[PDB]
Amino acid sequence: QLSSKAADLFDQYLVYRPDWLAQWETGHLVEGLGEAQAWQAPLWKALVEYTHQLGQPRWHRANLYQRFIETLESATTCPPGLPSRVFICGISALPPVYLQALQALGKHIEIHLLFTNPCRYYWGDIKDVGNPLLASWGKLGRDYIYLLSDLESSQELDAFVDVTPDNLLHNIQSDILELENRAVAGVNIEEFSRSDNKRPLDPLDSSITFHVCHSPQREVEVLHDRLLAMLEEDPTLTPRDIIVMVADIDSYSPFIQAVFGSAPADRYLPYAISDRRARQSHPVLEAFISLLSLPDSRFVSEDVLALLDVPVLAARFDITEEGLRYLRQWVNESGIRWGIDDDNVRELELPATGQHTWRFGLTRMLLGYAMESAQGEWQSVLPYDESSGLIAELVGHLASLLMQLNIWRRGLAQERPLEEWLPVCRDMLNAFFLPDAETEAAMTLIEQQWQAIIAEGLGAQYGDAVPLSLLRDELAQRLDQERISQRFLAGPVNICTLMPMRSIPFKVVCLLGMNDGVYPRQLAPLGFDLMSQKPKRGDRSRRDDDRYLFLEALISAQQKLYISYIGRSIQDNSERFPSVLVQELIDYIGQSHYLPGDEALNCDESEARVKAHLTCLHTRMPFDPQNYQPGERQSYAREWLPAASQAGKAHSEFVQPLPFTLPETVPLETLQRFWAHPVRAFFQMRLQVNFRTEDSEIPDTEPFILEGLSRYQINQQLLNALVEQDDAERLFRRFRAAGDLPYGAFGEIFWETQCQEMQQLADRVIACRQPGQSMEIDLACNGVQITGWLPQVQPDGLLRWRPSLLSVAQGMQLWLEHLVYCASGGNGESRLFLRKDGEWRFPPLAAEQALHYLSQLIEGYREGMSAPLLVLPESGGAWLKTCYDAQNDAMLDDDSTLQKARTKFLQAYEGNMMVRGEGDDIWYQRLWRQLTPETMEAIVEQSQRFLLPLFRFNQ
Amino acid sequence: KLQKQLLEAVEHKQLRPLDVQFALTVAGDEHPAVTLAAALLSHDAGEGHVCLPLSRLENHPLLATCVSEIGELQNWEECLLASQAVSRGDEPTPMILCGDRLYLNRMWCNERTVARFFNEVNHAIEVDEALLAQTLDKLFPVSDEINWQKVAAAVALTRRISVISGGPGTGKTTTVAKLLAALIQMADGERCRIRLAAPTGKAAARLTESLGKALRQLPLTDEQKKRIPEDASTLHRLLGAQPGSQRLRHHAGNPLHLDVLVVDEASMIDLPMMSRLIDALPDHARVIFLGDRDQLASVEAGAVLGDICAYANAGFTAERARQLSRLTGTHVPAGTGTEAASLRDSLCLLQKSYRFGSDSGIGQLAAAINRGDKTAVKTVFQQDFTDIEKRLLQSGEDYIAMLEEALAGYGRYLDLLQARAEPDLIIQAFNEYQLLCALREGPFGVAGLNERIEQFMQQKRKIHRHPHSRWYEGRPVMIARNDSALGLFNGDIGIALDRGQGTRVWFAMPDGNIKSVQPSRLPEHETTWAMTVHKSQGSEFDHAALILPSQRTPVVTRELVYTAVTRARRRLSLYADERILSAAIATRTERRSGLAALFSS
Amino acid sequence: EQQLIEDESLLRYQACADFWRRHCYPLPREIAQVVFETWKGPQALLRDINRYLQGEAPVIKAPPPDDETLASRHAQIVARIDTVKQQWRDAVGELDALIESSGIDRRKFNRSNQAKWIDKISAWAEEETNSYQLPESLEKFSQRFLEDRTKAGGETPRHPLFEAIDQLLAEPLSIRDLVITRALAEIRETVAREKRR
Amino acid sequence: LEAQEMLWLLQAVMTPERENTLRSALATSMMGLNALDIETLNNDEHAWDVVVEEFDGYRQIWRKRGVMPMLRALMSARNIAENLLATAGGERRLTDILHISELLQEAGTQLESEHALVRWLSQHILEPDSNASSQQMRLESDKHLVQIVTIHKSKGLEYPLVWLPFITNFRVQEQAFYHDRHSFEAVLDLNAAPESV
Amino acid sequence: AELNAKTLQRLPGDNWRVTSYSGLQQ
DNA sequence: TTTTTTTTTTTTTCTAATGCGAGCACTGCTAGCAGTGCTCGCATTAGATTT
Ligand SMILES: [Mg+2]
Repeated sequence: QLSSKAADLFDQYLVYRPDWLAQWETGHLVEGLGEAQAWQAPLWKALVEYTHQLGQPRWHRANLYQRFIETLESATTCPPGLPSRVFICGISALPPVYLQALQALGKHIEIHLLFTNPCRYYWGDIKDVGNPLLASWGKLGRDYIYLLSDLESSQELDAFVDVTPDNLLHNIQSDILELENRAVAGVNIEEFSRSDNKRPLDPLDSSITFHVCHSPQREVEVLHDRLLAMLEEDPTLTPRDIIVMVADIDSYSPFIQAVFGSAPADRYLPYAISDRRARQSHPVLEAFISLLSLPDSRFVSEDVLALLDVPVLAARFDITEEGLRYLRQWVNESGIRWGIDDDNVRELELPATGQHTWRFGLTRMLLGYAMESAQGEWQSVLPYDESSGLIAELVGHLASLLMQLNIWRRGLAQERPLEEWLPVCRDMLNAFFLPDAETEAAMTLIEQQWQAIIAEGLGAQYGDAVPLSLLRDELAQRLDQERISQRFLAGPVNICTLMPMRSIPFKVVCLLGMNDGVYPRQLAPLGFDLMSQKPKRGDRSRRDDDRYLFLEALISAQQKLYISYIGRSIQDNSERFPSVLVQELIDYIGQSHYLPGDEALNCDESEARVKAHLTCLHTRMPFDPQNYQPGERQSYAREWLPAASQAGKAHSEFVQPLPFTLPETVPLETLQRFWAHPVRAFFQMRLQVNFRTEDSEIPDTEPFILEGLSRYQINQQLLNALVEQDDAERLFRRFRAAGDLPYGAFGEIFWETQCQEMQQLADRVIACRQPGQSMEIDLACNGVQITGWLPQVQPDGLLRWRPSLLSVAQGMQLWLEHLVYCASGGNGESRLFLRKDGEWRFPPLAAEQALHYLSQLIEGYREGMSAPLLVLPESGGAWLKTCYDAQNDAMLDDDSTLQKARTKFLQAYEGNMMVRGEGDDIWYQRLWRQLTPETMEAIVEQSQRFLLPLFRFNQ
Repeated sequence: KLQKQLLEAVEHKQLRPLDVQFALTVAGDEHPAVTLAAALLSHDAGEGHVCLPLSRLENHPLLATCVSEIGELQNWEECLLASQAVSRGDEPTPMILCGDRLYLNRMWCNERTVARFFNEVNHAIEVDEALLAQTLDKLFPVSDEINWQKVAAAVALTRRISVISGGPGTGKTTTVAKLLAALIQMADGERCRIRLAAPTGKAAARLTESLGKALRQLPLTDEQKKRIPEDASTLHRLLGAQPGSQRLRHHAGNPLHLDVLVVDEASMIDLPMMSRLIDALPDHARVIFLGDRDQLASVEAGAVLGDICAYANAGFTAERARQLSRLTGTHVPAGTGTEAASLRDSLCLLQKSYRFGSDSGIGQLAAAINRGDKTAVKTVFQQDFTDIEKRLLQSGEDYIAMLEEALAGYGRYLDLLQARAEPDLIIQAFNEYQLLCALREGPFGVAGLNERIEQFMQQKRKIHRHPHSRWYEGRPVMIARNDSALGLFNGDIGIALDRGQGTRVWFAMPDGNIKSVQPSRLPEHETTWAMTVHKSQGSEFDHAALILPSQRTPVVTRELVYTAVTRARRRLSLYADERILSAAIATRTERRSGLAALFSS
Repeated sequence: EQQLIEDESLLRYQACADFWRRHCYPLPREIAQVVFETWKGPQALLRDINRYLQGEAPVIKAPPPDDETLASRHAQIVARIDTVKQQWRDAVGELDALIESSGIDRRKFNRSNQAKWIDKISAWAEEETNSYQLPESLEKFSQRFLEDRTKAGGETPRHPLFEAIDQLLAEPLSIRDLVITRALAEIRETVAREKRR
Repeated sequence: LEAQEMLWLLQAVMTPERENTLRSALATSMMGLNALDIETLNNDEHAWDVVVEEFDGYRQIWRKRGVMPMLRALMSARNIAENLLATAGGERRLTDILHISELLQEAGTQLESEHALVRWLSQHILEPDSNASSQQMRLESDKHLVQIVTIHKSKGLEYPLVWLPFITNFRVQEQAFYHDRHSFEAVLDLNAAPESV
Repeated sequence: AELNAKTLQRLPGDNWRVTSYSGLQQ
């Protein structure tokens, strides 16, 4: 980076400062210069001599200038081969040395300089300039005209065109051209009182208009309507005449594109965006750049799948798009987290574990292809059962990719000389990529830029080795430096940034994003540059360039000038500010004009009134009715007209009574699935609406702790093993081989704690467990036949166990199974032993009461299929547990208990910060966005009616 | 080591990369003999073979190349079993060395499961001989000679597990209807839960329709007609196979709630699904299999129906012959010798085809191809048969003649199209002629043949086509996947036409009604001017035209040509070289499995 | 040319997980028990030191020696607990006679509670010192506890074992400070290095 | 929830062939259908076909003109904006919908594939980045709003009428991090010594 | 109050363009 | 080198602090017993910030 910066400095010195280099080559110092010269003068010298040792040509332009000028100065006749005449058009800035060379060259051949001069009279170092808008923004042109005037052998004729002040814009342009000042300061009291000194401004006049918007979206949306109005107003106007200039085109590109694309056919305006970053094939470039960083990468699964996203890299290993849907879940489930192999893990100085690496996952999938997981571990690795059929061929392709990813990640590590880096890019491209009609252009561009970098390096004869991190970071910077401006004047309206030395007259000139800080654009000098210490005339800087571009844009506008900027932030409703240029412009406008009828007002009041009349404050939203009121500010988009008119109807209540007829046969699984979640059942079963949320992303790192469904499944396996009195050590080895448990001793500690916690419940279950078999359920209730199967029906009763906390839903499921068992006819009690000594116990019941409660449940199911059954088994369960009294078999009424039950219901519904509440659910959000007390009362009533027998018969 | 050598085989497209990776990982750094053995085993298992006999490991060209590295081994068994990657089943290892063969650990378990299910699990169920004979006599009138359908019915009623093999148009569905009728009529008071399954949704719907229409004709009481199965399902839906995971709703612990099960088109049943189905059956369920042994083998690795029916050639057991003679009231021939009594008795073969007579050219050609005799095939071609045709296809000028003949083949359909007829007749007409090609792409293939036929219909005025539209009226399509919402299955054809309300695709549902679907509603589909022989299974066309490519590919085999021949109802045409057809018929498909040894020992 | 990142949460968590992998993984199961009791994993470990990671590092009062590893601290604490257990083992019988003879209010110190506490402390002392957990009854047998509850102007039971228990329970026994210091240094170093990279 | 509804909408538009995804997108609150509407629409084939057709046309618009044009056409045809403004509270809903649409356009410009945008949206829904400035929720309305502001963010500001509903509420600091009264240096005590506390 | 959006009497023209032989042939 | 299938859900913090209930030793009042002072144990409830 230091070499690059110093090279840029020396290039600038060559162009602008030849005397310095002439002195430095001899070895002397320039007097009265910057402090950094002490280390810059020798280096430059040490460069010249260096390039003489290699034998390269000595000549550079700095020494060549004087010899070139002296040759033509003393030449008696014209040298052969020179062109007849030259034109210099559109260039308002040249270095003084180029002007000296062209002056010396003018003798033999004629040179015509076309200089767009905004002012008629001599305005460079006038013998502050007369006009304020010219003095402020004319630094770039003052030096140029001062240089042009100093030419000895120059014959110049002035060809100006007078401007008639019939408009505000034409008034400003005439003030600039005639080099006169119109603003009234108001020094005299007589001058300050009357406002007649200013110029009359027509109210209908709209040549110059300033517009305040909220967001860039709103800004472009207002610009589109204003352009449509300008086109409709003037028949002679055409789209190509309009130009739209932005501070940074890449920031406004998506908004410009969306706004100008959303227009309907009758309202369509053709547009063309210029100077936008050239992005011919983004994904191939990005994939290759990522491939170059292989040695440093940790090879997270998501990163490799991001490489496989590229269709070319997948086609190379014949991995189809459909196979990627499989390889996603395979990578996720097998346990691949990070690291390509054990060696890569050790290279990062982290302890080699042997699990959760691409090698581990690949071995797991291959073993699962060979051996079923039911067999067991082979080399402390559990085979992955999923990839078992012909589809497993995908593995062979994936394992073929990683192998390559291995080889290259070892090849690119070592530093190499430049000439050894030449075949790397081509080999990598042809190995990793299979080209196509579209990608070939990008691949050729990649090879061309890589070859150009290495060619410059070899031409400089760089001996020492170069790391890949250098060439990668050079190629990345070189690939995005390209810009595509070939559609500048194609015919549609031109969208493009403000570029210096491009000043073309247009009828309509629009400027966007004039916020303070965005424009002008600031690029500070390097800080050790000697030019910026003692500047001279002709030195170029970005600030002066932008300040002069703003003047060029004003001068080139022939009919209408449009200026916009963000006034208030849409997010925070803060206050932004316009650029200092826009501020000086509006100040001069308001100080030089007065609206009709304000003659009596003083200078400041009429100035503020004019400034408020020209500045337009647009609404924050498009559907604001102010847009559609009749006037000049009226919009053209009729899509937001019904919204502004407030003519839409509100969303009716989602709940609607639907017809339903109970069939003759209802499977027991249907009732169970319904009562698990009655609202979700109406959504999924009645009208078949399923709200499938997106699956979870692959975890970043290997399991450190276990929580949620992971530890729930582990506890379920462990419990089902302990109740069978099976060996737990086998299950521990199996889980450790699968990689689910944490590494090493922590896995054993977790397993021991879980073993104790599950052993308590296993002892409780074994105390009552008896050998039982399943049975068939054929039943009749309320003219409806129920057919089902009940598993594990032992002579004692229905025994169930789950490693979960005590919840009402499980009690409801057990109650349904218990009612089915009793009504079917049996002598037994139902038990459920949940974690932390949770117990749901139901004593036996007679056939009649069983059928009665089952008929009640079926009626509830029918009502649910008709309209959504508002029964929240958790919150309503809390309310009913608070209100109900088991001793008296009656629910309490006193208002204190009611308040306590409401508090309990709200706590269960909303939930704490740590645990999500019952209310946070996709199905409940659909029915209501916010819980109302009336809905609460309805929920309480229904939940009480349906859940009363559970708490009544629970013991 | 041998890794660098195995890297070369992938370049020559002899060894899959999966095989190389599996060998490198599992075999590891053992003797290169073990690595090579593992690579060859993985290759053979990928190509469809179940096992790998050690005799095969004796000098694949890669083995000849690696003879130098592996050196000379006095016993391959010793070297292999020495490594950890190979065992005899005592400890879980990726590879298993059983007898003289090698197995993948997954394949060995499935093989053993199928073997023990077909040998020991099945039993002989006993019923009254007089009552069963009376029922069958009421079902089958002719007692003058041996009726193979009656023998098959007796077999399926006697044994728990039975398989019935026969060619297309041999009356399989009718026999199954008679069987199920006699079964229901036999058990009056006991509950009989009948289940019908097929490996494909299309075959499932065909089985529903055929079994329904067959059982409705046979005289039954309202009690019996209440036990008729409602619908037939797929094997996956039967076992409740989840889409993503391999977990089954009905595992070994949770058996199926069935009394009798009927699996149609067992030829497509592969070994893994066979084992997984076997695992979910209870001990009282009677299973019936249907399929043609000569039909093209299943997709995935394995061949069950073929390996089973291989023993049917031996014949019935001595005592079983007399038993069936006593049951059917006729004389049943006896197979000589005793090799495996259970398997030989559980198999029946239907040798009579009611559809096409023996004198018809199609049957003689199918028999000659099944026998593998090229001279017989050429003799059948030379004989004066009006329903078989052959055209030489070597030069493109013969390809153009084939296209000209396909023109006349689709003639009636094209005329009914340009005459603005109703979609019902158009669909009924479209199934009269069909092209069957082996490959998918290239000059001879669905992808190429569709484009060529469309260009030929654009050259001669038959059907107007728009380039941008892509949905010109008249184009036939076939569905790629199953769709439950629209009620249309994979492998079902439809005709795109404009009846006036809009361009819509018309399908023929099994109930005879026609259903119109919008082009947007349609799932993945493809133009069906020519079908592959694989996807043509189950279908039946009035005029079929087979196209075999000039080159030599492992796809063209004996069973493929056999299926393509049996595809046609009345008229069959072939387009192939004289030498290529003979070379294909001469080579029989083999998938090496230990079943041949297991059933004998 | 420098880049700006506003959120360093990912880099910080990755450095913490790297520290956990390097240090907590090799540990034997017995030190692993003590580490697991304090923090379940790197997520919980980052939660304690998140505030201290941001900004300037905080001076730690009484920092552990630079060479003290985790095993050294574990052995030191195990030795202290072993000494206390042995002193209890030797004086398991004299304490009853000492308490009965000396004058202390038995309303505050019930005989049944005393016997239960003695039994629990004996069972704990005979238990192998796998973990740093101490029974609550040791708080009852501390010299300060006995001195707090005694007859006005009466003999107070005093034994060297009581003074040892008082000295032991004076300060908690834990590896927390050492692990926190090591992590606070290593995670910061790692984050700075990765950001420089 | 508007993010999830927009995801469902895009997911249906991408593949209108699947009835489940289309029905899921239709039944969102954003569309505003009732239960009787969905019931009748699941039975009549013509209405379902018309919906499929309009979604297929939205897919064509989405392929040709980009993202924002498709969502704009959808809002216009379904009258989403008008109905949301009519419904009580729907103004915030519509603002969030517009904001998500702008973000989707910005992210779809860079991503060339149409499916990559759905992948990006699902990814962002899974792990929302609160620290992101662009993802900050915009102001609901430009009308008069009661400004709830934290005490730290109110430094140097000015407010005519001020409320402090919970000024009395406090917390006791458990952690031991202080400053030495002599050296004036930040001191963290990894031990819970009560002096530090 | 009554609200009405404006309409466009004169349609903008995209006749003007710059093309090569390839665009004309296409 | 050819290809078949299938749709559903599962979990939820931890530490701490108190209120009461049961048991017990002491002790004062009229040797036992009621009060009292105390203490341990189980269940119940509360709370966890700020650019
Ligand atoms: Mg201030």
